[PDB]
Amino acid sequence: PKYVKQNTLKLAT
Amino acid sequence: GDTRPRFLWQLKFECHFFNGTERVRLLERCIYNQEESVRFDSDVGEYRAVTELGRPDAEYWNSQKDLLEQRRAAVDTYCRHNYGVGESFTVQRRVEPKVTVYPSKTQHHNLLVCSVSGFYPGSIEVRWFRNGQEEKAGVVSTGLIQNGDWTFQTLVMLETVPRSGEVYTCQVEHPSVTSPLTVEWRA
Amino acid sequence: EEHVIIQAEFYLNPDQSGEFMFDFDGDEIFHVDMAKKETVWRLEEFGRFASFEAQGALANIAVDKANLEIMTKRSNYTPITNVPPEVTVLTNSPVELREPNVLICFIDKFTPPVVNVTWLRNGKPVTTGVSETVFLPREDHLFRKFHYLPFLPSTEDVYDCRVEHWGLDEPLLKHWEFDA
Amino acid sequence: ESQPDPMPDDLHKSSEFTGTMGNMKYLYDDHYVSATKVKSVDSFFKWDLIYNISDKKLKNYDKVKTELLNEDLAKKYKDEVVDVYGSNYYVNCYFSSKGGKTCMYGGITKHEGNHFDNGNLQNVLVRVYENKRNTISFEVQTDKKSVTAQELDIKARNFLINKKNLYEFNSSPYETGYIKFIENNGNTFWYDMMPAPGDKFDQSKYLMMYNDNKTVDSKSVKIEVHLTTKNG
Repeated sequence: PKYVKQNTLKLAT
Repeated sequence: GDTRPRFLWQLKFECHFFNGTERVRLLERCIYNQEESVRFDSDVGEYRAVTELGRPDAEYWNSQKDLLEQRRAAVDTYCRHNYGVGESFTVQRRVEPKVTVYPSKTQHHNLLVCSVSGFYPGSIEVRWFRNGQEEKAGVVSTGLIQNGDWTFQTLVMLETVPRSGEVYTCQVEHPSVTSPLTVEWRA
Repeated sequence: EEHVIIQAEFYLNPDQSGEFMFDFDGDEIFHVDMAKKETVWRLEEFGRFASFEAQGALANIAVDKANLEIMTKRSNYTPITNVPPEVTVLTNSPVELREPNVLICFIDKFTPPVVNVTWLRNGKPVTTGVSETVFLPREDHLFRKFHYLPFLPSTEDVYDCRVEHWGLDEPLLKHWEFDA
Repeated sequence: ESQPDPMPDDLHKSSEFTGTMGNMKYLYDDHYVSATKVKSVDSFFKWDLIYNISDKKLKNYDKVKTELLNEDLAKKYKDEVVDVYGSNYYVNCYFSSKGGKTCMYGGITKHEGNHFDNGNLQNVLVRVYENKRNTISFEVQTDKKSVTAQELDIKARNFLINKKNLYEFNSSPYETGYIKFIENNGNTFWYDMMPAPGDKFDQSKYLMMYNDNKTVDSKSVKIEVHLTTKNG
C-alpha cells in the first residue's frame, strides 16, 4: 500500500 | 556569528479519525512564523483566513472550485486512504508494557513506585489497590511520556503507611493484553 | 477523538532547511531525506508494509519555499521570535547498573527548527551509538525533537545533553547521572 | 586508494531492465547544459547552486539547478566565476528560485586560468572494450584543463550512441558496461553505464552519481569504456 500526499498550494500573488 | 533573522513556513494536513474511520475531519493549516494564517476545515468546506495575513489566500483559493472539490473529497482520497495504508502497523500496533514495583529513592511513610515502560499504544490505565480496593488519595503520576520511538513510559506513585501483611497492588490495563497486569508489593 | 495522521512540512530561511514528514498520534511514521531524495522510515519494519514516493515531497518543498518568500514579504519581513526549548533527560527504562539502557534527551517546545545537540560523558563528547529524530510538529506550532545515547549504567559516569538554540542565552547542559 | 574495478555481479544488466532504454539514451544523446563565465544567482538547498543559463537550442529553460554532494562543495563555488557542463533532467526537477527550469548534478569548474589561450581544445583518449577486447579507440574534446569526469563521460557516450548504438529506444546491444577513468597518479574510478533493474528508470537518481563534481586533468587522464554482450 502506498501513502499519498496532499499537494501544497501556491499562495495568492 | 549568526544573527540574521529567520523566517519560517509550515504546512500541516491533519486527518482526525473518530470511531475507526466512521467520521473524518481534515484540517489544512498554514503557519507563517508561529501564527496560523489560513486553514481549510473539512467541516466548514472552504478556506477561512485565521489572520489578516491570510485573507488573500482564502479568497483566491475559494475562487477555484476545482481546488475546493479536491480538498472536500480529501477526507476520502487522502485521510481514509492513508489510514488504511498503515493501519496494521499503527492503529493495530501493540507492545506489552514492562511493569515493576519498587520503593522510591526518596520518601513514617513509604513511597511506592509502579514503573510502566516500553509500551504502545499510549492509552493506558494504572491504578493502585490496598487489600483489593482502589486507592484514590496519595496517588501521583508523572504523566504519559512519549519516547519518540513508538514507545511510552510512565511512573505512578503511591504514598503509604505500611502495616505488616498489607498487599499493595499496581494494576495496569492496556490494549496489549486482555486481562489486567498486576504487580504486588507485600508490606 | 481516536487517531490523527499529520503530514507536516516546513521551509526555513535563511538556513534553507526543509522538512517533510508524516505523523501518527505524535509518532513519526517517516520523513523524506531531501538530499538522497528517499523515504526514511522511523522503524525499519514500516518500510516493509508501506511505501511513499519520496520524490513527490520535493515538489511540495519547492512550493513551500516560494510561499515562504511571499509571506515573508507581506509580513513586511517580520522575523520569527525565538522560543527556547525545554530540555529533559530520561532513561528508556528503569536504570540498573551495568544493564544496557538508553538516555533520551527530550528537546521540546521550541522554534525555529534549528538546534545543536551534543552528548557528554564526563565532560567529553560521545558519538558511538547516538541517533536523533528530525523536527516533530506540535499543536502550538513549535517543535519537539529526540536525541538518543545507548549506555552502560555506572556510578562513576556523569552525562550531559548539551543543547544550543538561538532562544538560549547560552548552551544548556542537562545533567544526568545514576541515582538509584 | 582507488575504487576497485567491478566484477560481473557488481554491474547492472540491461536484460534485467524492463523500462525504456530510450530514457537513458535521452541523457547522453546530444543532450547537455553548457555555460561559460557565469556565477550562481541563487540556491535552493544548502548543497546546490542555481544559474541563469538559457536553452540556446530549443528555449526550454533559463534557470538551471545543479546539486552537489555536500554544503562545503556548494560554498566553494557559490561566489566563483565558473563554467558548467553536465547532463540535465526534467522529470522530478524541483526548485523555487528567488522561463523554464532544468536540473543536474556537479558539472562545475572554476573558469579562471582553466582554459587554453587559443580556442584550442584538448584531446582525451577513449578506448572501448567489448568482451575484454579493444574494439575501437578515439578521443573526445574539452576546452578545460581540469574537466569534470561528467563532461568527458557524456561526450564518450554521445559518440558511442551514434557510432555503436550504446543505447537504443527500447534496450541496448550490450548487457553490461562501465566507463573507467584513469588519472596520472594511478587513481581510477568508474560509473555503471546501465540502468538499475526494474521497469522504471529514475533519471535523477542515476545522475546523482555526478554529485561529487569529480574533476580530472584533461591532458593526462585516460578513459576506458568496458562493454559486454549478453552471450559474447
